[PDB]
Amino acid sequence: YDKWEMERTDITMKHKLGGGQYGEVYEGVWKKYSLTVAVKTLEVEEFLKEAAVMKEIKHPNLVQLLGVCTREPPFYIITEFMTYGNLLDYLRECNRQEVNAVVLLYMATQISSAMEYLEKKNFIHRDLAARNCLVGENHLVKVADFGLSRLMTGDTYTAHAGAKFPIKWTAPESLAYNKFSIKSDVWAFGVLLWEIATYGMSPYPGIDLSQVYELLEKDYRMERPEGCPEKVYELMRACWQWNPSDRPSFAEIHQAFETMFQES
Amino acid sequence: YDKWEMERTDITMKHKLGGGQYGEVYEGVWKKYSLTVAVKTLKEMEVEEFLKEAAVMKEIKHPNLVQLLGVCTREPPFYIITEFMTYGNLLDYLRECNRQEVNAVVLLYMATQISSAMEYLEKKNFIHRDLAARNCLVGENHLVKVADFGLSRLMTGDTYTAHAGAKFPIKWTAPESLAYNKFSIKSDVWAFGVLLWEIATYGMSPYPGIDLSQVYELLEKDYRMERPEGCPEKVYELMRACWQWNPSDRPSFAEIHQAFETMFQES
Ligand SMILES: COc1ccc(OS(=O)(=O)F)cc1-c1c[nH]c2ncc(-c3cncc(C(=O)N(C)C)c3)cc12
Ligand SMILES: COc1ccc(OS(=O)(=O)F)cc1-c1c[nH]c2ncc(-c3cncc(C(=O)N(C)C)c3)cc12
Repeated sequence: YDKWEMERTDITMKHKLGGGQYGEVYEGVWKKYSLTVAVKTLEVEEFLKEAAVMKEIKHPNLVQLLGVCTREPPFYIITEFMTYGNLLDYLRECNRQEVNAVVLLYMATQISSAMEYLEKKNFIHRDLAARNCLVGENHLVKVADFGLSRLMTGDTYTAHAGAKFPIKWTAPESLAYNKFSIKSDVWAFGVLLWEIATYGMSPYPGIDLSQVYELLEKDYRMERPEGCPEKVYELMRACWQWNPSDRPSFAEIHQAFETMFQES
Repeated sequence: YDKWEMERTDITMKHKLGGGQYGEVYEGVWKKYSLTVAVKTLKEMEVEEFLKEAAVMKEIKHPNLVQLLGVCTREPPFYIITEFMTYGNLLDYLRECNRQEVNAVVLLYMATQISSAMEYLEKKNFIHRDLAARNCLVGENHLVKVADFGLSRLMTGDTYTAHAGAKFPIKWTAPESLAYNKFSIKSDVWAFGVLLWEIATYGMSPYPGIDLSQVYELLEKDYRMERPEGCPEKVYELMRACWQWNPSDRPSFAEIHQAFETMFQES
């Protein structure tokens, strides 16, 4: 924890990144290494808890923590900077000849690797979506990891009373009972697969949010996107099983995508 | 897992190979067979891409492509184990050889072997994308094999578009690749032409003294490297054919290999 502490003065703050969609997150420069970094600034105990979790996280496809300023306010969380920004904008703007089917498989394989790691370490993500995935050089993809929750005892994590979720990415049991688990992360992953497959289209386009839960209850599911391989869509549908115990594990998901990626 | 998986303990590592120019590649011993092998390991290339390269190598079977022997992919550190080519890379080999031994007939033999490998990749819908003397390896009696880590699956005749910001070895790179990041078996043919030039000059650097930033401009105006000293006109014609501006005007590797086999046999 102390090894993570840095002086705030080591960093030159720049502009807020991502058009402000992530709140107080700024592009910054670590002067010593001339290294571009991402800096989130400051809710205190939650903030410190999240920094503490990020200290324990070590995976090639999870955003890597570089430093922390938790001695005095303003508080800082310093992480690596992903040059190509968030996956949603990236998909929307890319050359699809370059970012073709094999690359889409590659992205899914990387993300599922990160989630398999979290699954094993008894963490849950709770905000898996393309907007929260980042892209680096050579189609490298990493998942943003501020907000991970640790499962202290059971498989299920209960969100704070009155918490609001992104409805279109949120599993039915999470919508209904504010219960989250690695299986609700698997549901969100299914939606993320749909985002990838459509090069960043909005899920359930044109559908009333008030109807989403009931539609899901009565077995409505997004149709296979144009050009999406049938095996990928099968995985998508598996992720969207109504009963969480019927959804595949991230280990299974990652194995399947790894196989498809390697055969491509 | 499959027949390819082996225990890490089957292998004893020695020193890093090739002066480190190929990264984390080591000479090693497969203890069971007292066999010297080459081992590529992963310290920190993305993992999934590494594993995919191993997967592709499992499918490769040709006398002039480096043969995969085994793989360690259960747990880190990951290994790709292949046969070891005693004389190292073709570039240094050509530079350091006794040219009375590595004479004209041997140069033809080398081109024939390499073109055989590329004809095989062409048939099997793979592209190499980094053909050059530095990526060919030499064994006893002038045996040559093409290094095949990095192969990509691509239906022969289709185009692969490289990632934005990718940096290429400019002097080996086809004009459509330089300009538009487009690669195909035909860009491999272009690079093969440059490799032929490397062979004919015994490992000279191509486009000597020419500013890299101008190479593309020159190629546009139909500048091409001159015939190397001692290079037979037929071989130079093949070279020039490999460097046609339009990829579809370049010969196939089947055609190239047939031409070299004929020349080697007529020697
Ligand atoms: C979703 O990305 C993040 C969300 C929260 C966050 O706070 S944390 O430090 O406590 F984790 C950090 C990030 C984040 C870590 N590294 C990052 N690298 C790049 C970006 C980013 C996302 N979207 C757009 C931009 C951008 O404006 N450019 C690339 C120009 C940049 C965003 C991040
Ligand atoms: C281009 O050579 C390789 C590159 C990558 C690689 O990884 S892997 O996934 O395909 F295994 C393996 C090789 C490789 C396979 N067999 C080989 N045999 C010899 C050499 C080599 C190249 N250059 C110099 C040396 C050397 O230092 N000596 C022979 C002393 C040895 C290099 C190799």
